[PDB]
Amino acid sequence: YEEVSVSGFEEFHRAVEQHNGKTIFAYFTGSKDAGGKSWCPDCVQAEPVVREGLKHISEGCVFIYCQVGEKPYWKDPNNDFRKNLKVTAVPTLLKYGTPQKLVESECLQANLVEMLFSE
Repeated sequence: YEEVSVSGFEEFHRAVEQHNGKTIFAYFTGSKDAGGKSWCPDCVQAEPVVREGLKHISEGCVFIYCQVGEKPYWKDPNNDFRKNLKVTAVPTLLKYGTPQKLVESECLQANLVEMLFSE
């Protein structure tokens, strides 16, 4: 699998367009500041679980690690992630273009994560 790391909606949209013909999995998480501090506790706890699940991904897939921005931006009800992708909580693990998605505490359960990356 090939990983792509992006920050913000613009970069995300760009990344998906360049892989329009591949199975895409996207992980939406809070951004870390210059100091490396994360405002989303659940995101910090879930990342290692999601990445461990990557060992189960089927060949030929794409994984997009997406930092959505700072807390004030995420809280804005009009931000692009909420309005365009219907992502209303972080962390969120989504199989792009499909209904399969895991949210918040679901991202901490290895079984659920594995089942999403499997097929």
